[PDB]
Amino acid sequence: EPVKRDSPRRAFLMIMWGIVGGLIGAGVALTRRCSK
Amino acid sequence: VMQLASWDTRREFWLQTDYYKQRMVGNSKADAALLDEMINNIQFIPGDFTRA
Amino acid sequence: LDIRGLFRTLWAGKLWIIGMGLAFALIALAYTFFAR
Repeated sequence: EPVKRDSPRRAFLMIMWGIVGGLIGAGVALTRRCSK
Repeated sequence: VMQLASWDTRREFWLQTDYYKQRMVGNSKADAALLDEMINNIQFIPGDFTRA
Repeated sequence: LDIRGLFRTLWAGKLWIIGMGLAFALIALAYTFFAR
């Protein structure tokens, strides 16, 4: 019997989605600097 | 060598040792996780006769 | 590279992009139903 599930490996999904969200949020914040 | 590298051999060896028995907590999932962790604690590196 | 201005440029003209993408998707649908 396996001890851990192969999918959806919550930790990896959290890390990847958080990194993507942080990157796109940083891009949005950068684009808003010249909007003022 | 086949017995040394066998996963089953390591599993039974860890099951029959007091080292694993004293670390059991009575929870089936935790005991299985500990057994799996200690099975990987034995690593067999095959030799190479070319490099002696 | 003024990405900050680029964000405003793409925001202003989003309607044309969406419309032409939908037209391209419709063309692809027609080609798909016209194939074997």
